[PDB]
Amino acid sequence: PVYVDIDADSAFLKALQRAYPMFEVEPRQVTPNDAANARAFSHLAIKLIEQEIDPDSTILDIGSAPARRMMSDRKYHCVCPMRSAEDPERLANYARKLASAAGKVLDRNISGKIGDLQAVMAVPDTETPTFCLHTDVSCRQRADVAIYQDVYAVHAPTSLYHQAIKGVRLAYWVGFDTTPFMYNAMAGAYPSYSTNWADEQVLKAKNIGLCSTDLTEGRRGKLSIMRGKKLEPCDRVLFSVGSTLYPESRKLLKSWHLPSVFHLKGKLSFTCRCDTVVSCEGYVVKRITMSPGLYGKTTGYAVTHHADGFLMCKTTDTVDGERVSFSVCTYVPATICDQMTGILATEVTPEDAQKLLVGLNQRIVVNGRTQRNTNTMKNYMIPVVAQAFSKWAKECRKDMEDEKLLGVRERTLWAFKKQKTHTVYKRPDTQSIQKVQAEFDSFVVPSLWSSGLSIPLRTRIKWLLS
Amino acid sequence: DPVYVDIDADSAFLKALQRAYPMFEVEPRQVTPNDAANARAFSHLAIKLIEQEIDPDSTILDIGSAPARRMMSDRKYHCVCPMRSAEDPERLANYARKLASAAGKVLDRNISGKIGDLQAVMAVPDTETPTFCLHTDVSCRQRADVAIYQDVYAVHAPTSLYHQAIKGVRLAYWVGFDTTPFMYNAMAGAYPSYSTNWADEQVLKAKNIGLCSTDLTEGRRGKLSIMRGKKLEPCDRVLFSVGSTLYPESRKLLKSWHLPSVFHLKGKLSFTCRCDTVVSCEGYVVKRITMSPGLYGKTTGYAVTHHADGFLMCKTTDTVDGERVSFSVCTYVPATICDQMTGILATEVTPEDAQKLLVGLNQRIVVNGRTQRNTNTMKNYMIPVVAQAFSKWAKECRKDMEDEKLLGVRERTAFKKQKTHTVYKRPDTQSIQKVQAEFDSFVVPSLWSSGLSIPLRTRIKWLL
Amino acid sequence: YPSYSTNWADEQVLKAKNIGLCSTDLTEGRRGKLSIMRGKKLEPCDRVLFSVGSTLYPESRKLLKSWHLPSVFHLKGKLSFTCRCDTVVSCEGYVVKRITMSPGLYGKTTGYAVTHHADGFLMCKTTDTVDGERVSFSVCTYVPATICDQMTGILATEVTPEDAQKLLVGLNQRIVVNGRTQRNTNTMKNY
Amino acid sequence: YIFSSDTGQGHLQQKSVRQTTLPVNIVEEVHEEKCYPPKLDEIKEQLLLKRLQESASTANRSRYQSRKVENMKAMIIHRLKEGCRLYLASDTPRVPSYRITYPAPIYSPSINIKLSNPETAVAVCNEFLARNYPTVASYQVTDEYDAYLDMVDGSESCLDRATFNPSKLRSYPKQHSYHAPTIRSAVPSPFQNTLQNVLAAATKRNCNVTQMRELPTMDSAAFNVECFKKYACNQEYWREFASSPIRVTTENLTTYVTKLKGPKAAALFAKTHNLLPLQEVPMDRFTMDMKRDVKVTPGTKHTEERPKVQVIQAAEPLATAYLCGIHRELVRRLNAVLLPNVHTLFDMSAEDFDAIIATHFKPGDAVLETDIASFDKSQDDSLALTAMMLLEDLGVDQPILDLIEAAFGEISSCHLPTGTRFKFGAMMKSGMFLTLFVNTLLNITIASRVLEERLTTSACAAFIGDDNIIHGVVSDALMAARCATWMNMEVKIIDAVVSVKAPYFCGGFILHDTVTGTACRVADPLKRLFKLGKPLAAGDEQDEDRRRALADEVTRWQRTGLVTELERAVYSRYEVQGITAVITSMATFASSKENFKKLRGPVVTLYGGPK
Ligand SMILES: Nc1nc2c(ncn2[C@@H]2O[C@H](COP(=O)(O)OP(=O)(O)OP(=O)(O)O)[C@@H](O)[C@H]2O)c(=O)[nH]1
Ligand SMILES: Nc1nc2c(ncn2[C@@H]2O[C@H](COP(=O)(O)OP(=O)(O)OP(=O)(O)O)[C@@H](O)[C@H]2O)c(=O)[nH]1
Ligand SMILES: Nc1ncnc2c1ncn2[C@@H]1O[C@H](COP(=O)(O)OP(=O)(O)OP(=O)(O)O)[C@@H](O)[C@H]1O
Ligand SMILES: Nc1ncnc2c1ncn2[C@@H]1O[C@H](COP(=O)(O)OP(=O)(O)OP(=O)(O)O)[C@@H](O)[C@H]1O
Ligand SMILES: [Zn+2]
Ligand SMILES: [Zn+2]
Repeated sequence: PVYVDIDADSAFLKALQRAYPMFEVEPRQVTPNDAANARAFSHLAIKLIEQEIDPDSTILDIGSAPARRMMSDRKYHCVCPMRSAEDPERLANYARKLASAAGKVLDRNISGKIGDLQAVMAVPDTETPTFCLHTDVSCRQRADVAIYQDVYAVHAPTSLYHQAIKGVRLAYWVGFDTTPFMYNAMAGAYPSYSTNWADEQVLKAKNIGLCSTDLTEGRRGKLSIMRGKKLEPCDRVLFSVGSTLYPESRKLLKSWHLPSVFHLKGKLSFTCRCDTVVSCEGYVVKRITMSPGLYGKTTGYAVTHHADGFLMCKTTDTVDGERVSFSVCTYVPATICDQMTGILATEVTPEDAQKLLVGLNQRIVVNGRTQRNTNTMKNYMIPVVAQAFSKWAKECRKDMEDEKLLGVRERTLWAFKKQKTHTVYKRPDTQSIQKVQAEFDSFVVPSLWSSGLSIPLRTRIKWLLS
Repeated sequence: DPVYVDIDADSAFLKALQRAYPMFEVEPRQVTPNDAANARAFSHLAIKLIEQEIDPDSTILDIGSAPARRMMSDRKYHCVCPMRSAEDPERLANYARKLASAAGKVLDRNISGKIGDLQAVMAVPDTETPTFCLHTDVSCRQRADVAIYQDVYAVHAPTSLYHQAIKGVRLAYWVGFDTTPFMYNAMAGAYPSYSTNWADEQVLKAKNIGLCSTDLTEGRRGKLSIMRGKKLEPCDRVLFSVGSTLYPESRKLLKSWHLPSVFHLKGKLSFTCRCDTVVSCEGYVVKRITMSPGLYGKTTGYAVTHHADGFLMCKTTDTVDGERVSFSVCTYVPATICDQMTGILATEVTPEDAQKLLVGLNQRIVVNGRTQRNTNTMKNYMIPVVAQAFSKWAKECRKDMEDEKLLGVRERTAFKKQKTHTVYKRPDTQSIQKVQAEFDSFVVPSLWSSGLSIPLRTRIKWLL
Repeated sequence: YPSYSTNWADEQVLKAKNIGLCSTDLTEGRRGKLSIMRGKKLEPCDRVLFSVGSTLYPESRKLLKSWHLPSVFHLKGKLSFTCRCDTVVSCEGYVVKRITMSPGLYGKTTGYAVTHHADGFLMCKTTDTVDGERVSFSVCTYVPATICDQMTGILATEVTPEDAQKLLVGLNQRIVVNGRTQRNTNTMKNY
Repeated sequence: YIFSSDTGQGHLQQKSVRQTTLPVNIVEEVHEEKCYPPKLDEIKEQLLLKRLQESASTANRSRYQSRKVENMKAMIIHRLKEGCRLYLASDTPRVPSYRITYPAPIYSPSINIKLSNPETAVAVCNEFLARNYPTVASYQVTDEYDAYLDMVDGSESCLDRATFNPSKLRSYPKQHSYHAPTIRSAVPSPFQNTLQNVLAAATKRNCNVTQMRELPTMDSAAFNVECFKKYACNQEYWREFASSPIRVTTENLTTYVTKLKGPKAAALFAKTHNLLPLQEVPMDRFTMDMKRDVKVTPGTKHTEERPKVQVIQAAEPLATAYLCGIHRELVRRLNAVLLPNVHTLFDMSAEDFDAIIATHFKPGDAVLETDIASFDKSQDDSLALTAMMLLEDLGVDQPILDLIEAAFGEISSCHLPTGTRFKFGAMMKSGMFLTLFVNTLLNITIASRVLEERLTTSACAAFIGDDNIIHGVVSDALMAARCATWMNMEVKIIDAVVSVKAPYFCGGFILHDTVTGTACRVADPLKRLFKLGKPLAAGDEQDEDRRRALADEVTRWQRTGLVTELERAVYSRYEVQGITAVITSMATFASSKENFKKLRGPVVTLYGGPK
């Protein structure tokens, strides 16, 4: 049995059980965290990964919290640079836990861990079988398994290549789905995990999931600088999971949307694959296998399978008192989409679509009881979804009165006309395909390392371990 | 293991407390008909939670606290009690009376030790003691590792935190009201779940707000005075009323506690800090702050607030001192009410119609076995202002769909700005603000003087 | 104060017609009479009469208002003191207060008094005939909390006084607590 | 039906006969109503018809129909009188009767509350349905293809003694046009006239055989009439009534025919050419009629199982016209022998009922309500003997009894469109002109026998149809043991307490006022609410009688001193909250003609049009 720290009566139990049929999930709540669903999936995923691989193998952790892998029966080697504000707190916590258990559990090599930690504090540049202060590039430890857990700050082709030359043949990745960022969207949401993300240029919106605005009366004309006349996505994106803020970049996010098969050239050559194992309403688990040599050929295509509804439409909002338009995206439950196919055969107004969605939402498993009746979908996304369906139905009609010849195109001499597109709707049991790059032969190493540890921090750890 | 609170047995606030503290069991026990019972229940449970995770045999600093409330605890406390309010002399006398009457009967909690430390401080008012002190937060010399702030709004947070970290403090806690409404520059607001109202000093003669008073008049067709106005903007004077008690406060000190996620403190020594929110319940929040020496990472200067209940802010028209003006009012709305109004707001609703539906939806549940057959989800005196806000929100949303622009480009003339009269934050939505995350200027006057009197000294010595 | 059968009135309106403490006599409407003094003003004076049941007490406004102490205030003279005032228990307008005094000057004052209402409070303008002459003044009273809650919906529109009177009567009679014998069970006095 | 139907026509009258202008009860005498004898005139019709052509704005036409209908009524009397020459009799001296009167009722003032936007009213009603009834609010996702789905699956039936032609069992749907409803209640449309539906309706199996007219059957009937006459009737009229029979008389026919309307008189006139004599008309032959409306009750049961099909067994048109003049006399005689504390709804109005129970029901009083619908009256032959014994004691003339008896034995039914034959044994429910009377008599007899002397000592008892209410009676084991002689589910009983669990009677609630302190009866709001979600057939122009009926019913709901009581009564019966908003929504709908148009939508046509 596996115990999760979520409420004993919630709609997320069914999804977790369906995605993990080889376990038994039992709820046991001890803390009112605001991101319980996010932590529950990660706990189950890491338990499955360590169970799928054989024992007596060495494992690397790129983004590692040493206190998390302290009571495990495996062999973890942690790579812990000092480039984040979280790092000093985590290191002190790790030292306190080690010193607080020295004669209670003599089964996890506690004495070795303390000895390895002390050696590193003496010489920062030394390497130990358990701890080090290098990066994913400067580390020089041999193993065969690597694990990535919620890592978005590295370049995937470069990081994978440096791990291969050290004898690693298997890798794992756990994180958010990167499909919405391949469609070049402006904002989006993950309703099941209370996650909202938005571009930096629309942080002063009015009716989106992450914005803030003031009260104004209205003025005609304002002083300004040279006209922009453009509104396009930029490289900076802000994430908000629960009540915690994370900044991200678009280029590093799209680099993890790896193709089905790709080649890694350079000094040594390898062939690679990529498969998706677990998918649940936004989280995915990916497995990568690597082998020396060069075999076969590459097509440079990526495929995503949709078990739920995916929507992307165009909306009008007032940003800092000025009316503009951009695009958003979200997810829809499968049951809602299946029951809306009878009304989309004709043209409907947004008001009528909204009324049907509301009436179809309160239908819950526990019927009139409001304990487990958390509704099928969150109510704050209904207005925008209703508009998307109305636009889709209108566009699906005009195609019917403009039938053309079978086989030939039409140019009216030159200048063939393009049509309007305001919504994209991917129904369940469909697939999406994009074109990407599948050949990399450009690798560069800085070959320079700078320490990040300080004197007062080193003294505190030594005192704690005393 | 059970926790006792001074709350009436059949009350609706018990469910909220149980969900906010799932690791405890709460059972009511009423002995006093206080007018602010809900406010004290949260603070009692918060202190029990905080002291449970901290490592024992560790010293804790208290800033501006009454030593009487912490006498039976089995921890080590260092009380920092200056003399700058009309409350302090009463608290000191009560502490001495309880301490003297507890001698011998309680053979624990170091009663015999600290009973002889109070007289030592009274002898020389400039000495340190492991139990008592008489300086300010920036003048104490005791060294510890944990600091606790409880209902403190009279200090500058960047300055106070820096002084505590110099002495070697790596953890801090804060308990108090949410500071979100004061980042929106509002004139008046309410906390209906805790019977708390607050208003600006310029609108104390209003008619239909939470805290005001007016008189009858007949009307003068044109009155000339010696005052010039044509300005109405918030100032740095706010009055709080919790139950029947009044507290004057300032906006600048309130906004200083809305700390960002990551900030740097630079000076003779340097530290990096973080701020997280642990417990939130309809207005009360608990914040945990960790500090560490050195320079690490990067800062962005943003603050994020997560809404579990609906947050509303609208524009209202009232009559202040016989004159008609307009300002802004903010309040909180329960989640269940917001969810059931989704289908109605799609159409066009007048303020009169919206008020009638809210009243019908309010009285519900109707428990017969428990409480009374009639129960109200939200306080009735805030319904008229709430119904007005929804009407304005529905009109603005409809006007945007009728005027759609092109994708990508914005048209200039240097542009026309539309009017906004309502801000509505639905449940499960986050708001983001921009603040300062780099502090380097710190001033330490340290002109401390003994704020004490001979008659008070004589009374304490003779009573003890 | 309806819950305690107490009525008070100013000395100048003792000959009114429709208040809780007054007395008058029948007249036919004799128009006329002349005098020298010209009032032209009707304002409160420093004479108030109290009636608790059948007992009469005369009071003064100045001494009554002197007990509305603020939260904090200072006493200055040969010796200096600082002190507070708090409210402990209140029940439909009859309260108990506690004052603690200490020697010395500490803190600063603001000069504000706060009152918490657990039930409705009304003050309106009424028209009545005092000694046969029509005048207008102000009256105050208390209202039960449960009555105020149930009138929220009606007050959303414009309602005539007669319609409001009929609605109030229907809400007054209440049946759940009668015990099948008390029947009447008035929530508030009908006068 | 009884009090009032959807169109406000009802079964009760609208004239008060039980009202007095004194604060005490006064006994009075029952009188007779004189009827104007119709007369024949042809010269007036000829001149009026010619004068109709030259000028006719609005009232000139009305004089023609009045003259034309009056001529038809006289012709019917002349033809009908000649047929029953062997049964016609004269007027004998009558037996006087007396009745009790009551003071007028007192009502509380009413205040009207309504919204403004009609679309908001629909949203409130839809929100109410979804919150309380989740499954009902999500059924409708497409059009109404119920007829097609019934054809795809086969026919299942449970018949007995029936014949039909298999070559005519085909159920392809025909054209169907209607208006799309706005309220999300899924009220089904009336069924189509097919052979499949007829067999589905007649899926009842009541084949039970007992002693027809033997000694054990007579003994049970003899005891039943003894209990009725000992515990529910006084002894001051039996010997006088037996001496004076009841026979067919010219005054009975003249009064009856004059009360018919225009279209009814014309239909009867069309069947007077080949007029059969009274002794030639068969009394055990019926026809089958299907045109009905489905009955739905609050709850979630019609979204899971298909509802049943209602049928009507119509008797001979001449049979119900020859003998329908004796109903008035039977009602008068029955009311004369009953005790003062036992009442029957016959010959009353809405106001009279309120005045009777004005000062009897108070909070904290136990009321027993019992229905006898769930009982197989065809199993025992003694249920028919008891009714005949009561009828004979009332003074029915002997040859007329034989004609009545012939309709309570073996009967046959036929379906004209398909030529389907059905045979039934002893049956109580039918379409004859003694159905309410016999059911009322049996209802009183059953209650009297079970309750014994507890019925005599009571404050107020009311009996009508298959429903009854008795004051101050609780449920004990004595009635269970008495009723368990044969089985246990003969009747259904429910205990009610005033101001705690409101009693239910004839689709209404009995509530005690607060301002005045008197009892009153009001309608059921949830039953109305589900009814507005019923589709309207195209071409119907009956959207004005319903608005007036709704307006009258809304006013009675908003009386002061009944708002709180109505809330508790509905919750204690259906476990639903928030009905004040629904009543307010109903108020704005019944305010104007255009406001009533928001309950309909665009016309949808199915199975029609070769395009
Ligand atoms: N976009 C983004 N999400 C992250 C990152 N790190 C963690 N998360 C997710 O945020 C969720 C909440 O994490 P928190 O508990 O608030 O922060 P923490 O200190 O790392 O603690 P744990 O996640 O429980 O180990 C995690 O479950 C992750 O799924 C990150 O670096 N970037
Ligand atoms: N705005 C503001 N609120 C306060 C302050 N101090 C306390 N409060 C809150 O007001 C509530 C009223 O508490 P009290 O009835 O005065 O009793 P107490 O909390 O034990 O503290 P005392 O004032 O010493 O009696 C407290 O529970 C606090 O939540 C303050 O200084 N400013
Ligand atoms: N090679 C690496 N480069 C950068 N970070 C690494 C590397 N290896 C591990 N990490 C860890 O990744 C985490 C993210 O560090 P980052 O530089 O992105 O700062 P951040 O802004 O706080 O995080 P984020 O950009 O995801 O919001 C750090 O804790 C770091 O220890
Ligand atoms: N710099 C400080 N350090 C420690 N305690 C302080 C400091 N300033 C004020 N206090 C404490 O605050 C408590 C009461 O608040 P304060 O001193 O501001 O008086 P006040 O004006 O009456 O109330 P308020 O806090 O609302 O301004 C006092 O007990 C005082 O000891
Ligand atoms: Zn390493
Ligand atoms: Zn000190």
